[PDB]
Amino acid sequence: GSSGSSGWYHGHMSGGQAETLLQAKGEPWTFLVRESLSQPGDFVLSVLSDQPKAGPGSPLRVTHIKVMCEGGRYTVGGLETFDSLTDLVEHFKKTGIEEASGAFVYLRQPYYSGPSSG
Repeated sequence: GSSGSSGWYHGHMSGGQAETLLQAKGEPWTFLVRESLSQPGDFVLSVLSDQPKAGPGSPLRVTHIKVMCEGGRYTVGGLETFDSLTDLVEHFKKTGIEEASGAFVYLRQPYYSGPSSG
């Protein structure tokens, strides 16, 4: 198929992992959906920022956007909700996300990841 169809769901990824995974790629503005192992029922949205730690040669920080699954609806803590992570991701895929540091983030492209790592 020319294009895909929502392929960010890595099933059940580990926060710490995603960080490394996303970093492994380095792709700036890269999000991915992963089930919260620590939080059964909820989910985490790790997005790769274009903001390095040291700069050139350093890994780009990571932002974990927790997903509050309440009332059969998902929310990142905002008034807006959703039924499926798709209607959520595809939603914030444009509006983007806002960090606490005052910086904003955007889900340019999802994380496909591969089988082998190293």
